Amino acid sequence: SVQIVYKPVDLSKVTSKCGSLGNIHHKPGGGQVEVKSEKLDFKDRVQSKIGSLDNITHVPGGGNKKIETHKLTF
Amino acid sequence: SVQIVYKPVDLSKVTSKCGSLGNIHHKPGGGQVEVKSEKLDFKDRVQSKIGSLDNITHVPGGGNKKIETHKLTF
Amino acid sequence: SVQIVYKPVDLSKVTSKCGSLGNIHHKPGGGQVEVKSEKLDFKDRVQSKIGSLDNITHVPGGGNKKIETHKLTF
Amino acid sequence: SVQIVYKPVDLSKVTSKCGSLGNIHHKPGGGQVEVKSEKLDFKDRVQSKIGSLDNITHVPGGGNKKIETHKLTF
Amino acid sequence: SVQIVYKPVDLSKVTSKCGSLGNIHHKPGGGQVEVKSEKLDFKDRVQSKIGSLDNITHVPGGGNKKIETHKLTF
Amino acid sequence: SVQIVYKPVDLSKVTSKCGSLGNIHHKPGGGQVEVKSEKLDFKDRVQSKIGSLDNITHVPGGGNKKIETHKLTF
Repeated sequence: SVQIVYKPVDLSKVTSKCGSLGNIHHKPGGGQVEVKSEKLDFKDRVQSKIGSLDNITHVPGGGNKKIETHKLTF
Repeated sequence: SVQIVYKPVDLSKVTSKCGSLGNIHHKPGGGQVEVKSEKLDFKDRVQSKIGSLDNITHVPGGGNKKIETHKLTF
Repeated sequence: SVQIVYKPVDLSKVTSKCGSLGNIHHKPGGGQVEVKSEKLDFKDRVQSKIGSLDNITHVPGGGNKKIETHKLTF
Repeated sequence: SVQIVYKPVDLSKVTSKCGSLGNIHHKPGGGQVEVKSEKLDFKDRVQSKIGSLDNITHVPGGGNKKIETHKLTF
Repeated sequence: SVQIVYKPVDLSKVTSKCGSLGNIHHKPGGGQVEVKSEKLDFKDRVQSKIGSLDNITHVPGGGNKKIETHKLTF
Repeated sequence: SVQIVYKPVDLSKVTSKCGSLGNIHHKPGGGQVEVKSEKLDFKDRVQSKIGSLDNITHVPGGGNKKIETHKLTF
């Protein structure tokens, strides 16, 4: 006979406590771009991007993360 | 017989306490770009990216992470 | 007869405490780029990147990490 | 008096047996070419061929040639 | 008086047996080429070929040639 | 008086047996060729070839050649 009994337990206090968050990006950017091309002749899937500025700003008022995974296999 | 009994137990406090925060990027950037290209002849999948300022500003008011995993196998 | 009894127990306080955080990046960047290119003939998958200020800024108000893993196998 | 009697026989079994016969040509790459030729001044007959990638792929389910030759002469 | 009585015989079993016969060519890269030729001045018949990758793949399920020759002569 | 009676016989078994027969050519490389040439002044018949990678892959499920020759002569 085979038996499995499986009971994972968590009590977690994953937290943050911020008294005053803040962020500024003051007068960023600038810069010319040129791209010039001839007979580029791609033979499979392409992606491009072009530009003076990219600005991924990501500012959570607390941004905590919890990740878990339970498996079993006979 | 094959008995298995499995119980993980966690009590956790995973925290950040932060009396103030701040983040200033001030006049970042500038810079010209040129790309000149000829007879390039790519033969599998391409990604390109071209540009003067690429800012990425990830700034949580606490950004704590808990990552866990449980397995079993025969 | 086989028996396994498996009980890991944790009480943890993985934490941080900051009186006042702060970050400044002040007038960063500048710098021309040129990429002239000719007769390159790439036979397989390509990533290119070109640019004048590539700023990944990552500033959590405490950024604690806990990483955990439980196994069993026959 | 002269006579020729010529009575050849051949009964030969000439065979092959196979299973899962095949080919693969995953991504033949060829390449870039250039033929900046000048003042070549050919005084007699020419044949030419130019290209990135030239292929022959020949796959008979048996190539079992039987080839013969017979003569008589005074 | 003269006579010839020529009576050759052949019974030959010629065979092969196979299973899972095959090929792989996987990403044959070839290459860049260049033929900057000048004033070549050929006084007689020419044949030429240029190119990055040249391939012959040849895969008979059997190649079992039987080849013969017979003569007679006064 | 003359006579020739000529009675050759052949009974030959000629075989091969195989399993999982085949070839692999994984990433053949070739190269960055160049043939700059000048004032060559050929006085005679020519044949030429140029390229980065030249391949033959010949893979019979059997190669079992039987090759023969017969004569008669006064």
